[PDB]
Amino acid sequence: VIKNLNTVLDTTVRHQKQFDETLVNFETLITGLKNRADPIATSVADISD
Amino acid sequence: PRMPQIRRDITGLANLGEVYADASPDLFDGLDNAVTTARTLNEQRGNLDQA
Amino acid sequence: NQLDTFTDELNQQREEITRAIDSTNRLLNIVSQRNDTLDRVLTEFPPLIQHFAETRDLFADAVTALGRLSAAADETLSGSNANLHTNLQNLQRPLKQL
Amino acid sequence: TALNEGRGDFFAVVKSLALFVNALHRSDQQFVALNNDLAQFTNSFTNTDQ
Amino acid sequence: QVNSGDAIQRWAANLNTLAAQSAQNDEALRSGLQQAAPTADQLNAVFSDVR
Amino acid sequence: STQVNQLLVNAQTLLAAVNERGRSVSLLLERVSSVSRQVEGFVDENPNLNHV
Repeated sequence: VIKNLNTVLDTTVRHQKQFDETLVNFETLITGLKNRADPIATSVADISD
Repeated sequence: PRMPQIRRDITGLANLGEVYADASPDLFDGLDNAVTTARTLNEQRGNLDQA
Repeated sequence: NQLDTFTDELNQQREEITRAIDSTNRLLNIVSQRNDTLDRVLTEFPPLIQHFAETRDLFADAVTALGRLSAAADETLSGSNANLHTNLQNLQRPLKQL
Repeated sequence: TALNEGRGDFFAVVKSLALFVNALHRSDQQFVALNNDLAQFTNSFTNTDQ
Repeated sequence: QVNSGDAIQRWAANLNTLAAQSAQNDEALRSGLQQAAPTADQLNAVFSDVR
Repeated sequence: STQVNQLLVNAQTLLAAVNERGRSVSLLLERVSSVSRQVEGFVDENPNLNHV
């Protein structure tokens, strides 16, 4: 457990800057999509129809 | 006083570890192929935006 | 006295602690042997997610514009699917004779 | 001694996980609904093999 | 997370499947983007002509 | 952590909103492939459309 957790943690630390930025970027993207979810879902359904 | 909560946390941790270990190979194969298609998407960001 | 209580309550959960250790060991072994995929994700996905967050509004506009086109297109093509077929099948003979 | 040398790191971990759980604990039904909705949404595109 | 374990396993498997399909058609995806950039412009031009 | 929780709940909301129309969304790929094949067949089977 210690060895494998150390491996995963050092892999994450190597990209700590990107791992930190991706949370904020994903939150911004998902919030922006949620604020227009109903038109987006309506449009997807209309495209399929 | 918070020992029932500790027991709940430990049991839930064991169960969640089992579930993640059962669902992990599919997740990582999907992440490999998603890395491939994400590299493809990154190489053509301008094409996607123009589209 | 409180140490007696705490040690008894911990000892009552030794089986669950052992099971959690085994479960975490299995999950961490699987992730350790997929560390390569983990590194690839952590290198190639954050730029894609950042770009998508930058152009979320454009994606929403594209989806909504396609939906605006497709709503009218669907209502037109569903309100005329059978009448057009009937008119074509009827006009087949006049077209041939003309 | 090994624990005491890493004691500051351990308690920084404790304070950070404390913030994490204090921010995420209330929306548990939301997380269950998120998992179910994600499963359904991915099922929407895997009804056949190709 | 434990209660919805079946759901997370299902979407992990579906992510694996969709990602595999997307990666196996990488060239098709690239050509699709490359052609989708100007074909919408062509359709828009034709429609705006008969607007 | 606040960003994590907000992203999770907003993802749940967005996925629910998309899934409520789950009958037509589930057929999106099949219908787009079908219409692609129909348009390809229509164009391929009428070489004389431009002459007309």
